[PDB]
Amino acid sequence: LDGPYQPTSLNLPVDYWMLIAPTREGKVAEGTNTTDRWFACVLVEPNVQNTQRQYVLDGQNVQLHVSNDSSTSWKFILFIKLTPDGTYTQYSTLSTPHKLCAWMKRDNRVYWYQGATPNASESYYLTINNDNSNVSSDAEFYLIPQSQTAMCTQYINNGL
Ligand SMILES: CC(=O)N[C@H]1[C@@H](O[C@H]2[C@@H](O)[C@@H](CO)O[C@H](O)[C@@H]2O[C@@H]2O[C@@H](C)[C@@H](O)[C@@H](O)[C@@H]2O)O[C@H](CO)[C@H](O)[C@@H]1O
Repeated sequence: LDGPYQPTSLNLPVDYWMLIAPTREGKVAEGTNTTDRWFACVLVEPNVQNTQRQYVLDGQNVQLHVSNDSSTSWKFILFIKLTPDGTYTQYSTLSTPHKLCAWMKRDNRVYWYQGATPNASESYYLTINNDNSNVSSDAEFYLIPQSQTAMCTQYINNGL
């Protein structure tokens, strides 16, 4: 567990989980290959009835629909658009009272933990084909090597 790192932008090295620790509901982080994937994760607090919320994604205000029917778990939602003028679309969610999410660049992909703790797992990915894909995090984060995926899984499901 290398960190915390302060919010920043980076060419996230391949084969590291970026375990992100946001402070509260809102945008958490964005990333892109600049070609055909612009992705973002947002965090929704417990007890949110279906609604639109405004996020600044790719520099622009976007109204996205969110909900969280848990009274204890936060919900991370992973949104992806495929072109600059496209639509950010929900692909995956992670429900967790421990407030942590993680993604990793590996195998020409970005892997992402999804499901509901305490058996969330790294079962979603998108294809990026760009090992220099850039990530900008508004939150503190940690780096965990892929060799220690089992530990990242432990932290996702139980906190630090
Ligand atoms: C958004 C993105 O980059 N998608 C890739 C991705 O899509 C896969 C992947 O998300 C896995 C994760 O478990 O789930 C599916 O296999 C998904 O496949 C895509 O979506 C489904 C609904 C089908 O329409 C399928 O034909 C489609 O490929 O990886 C694939 C390669 O496996 C592509 O690279 C997508 O663009």
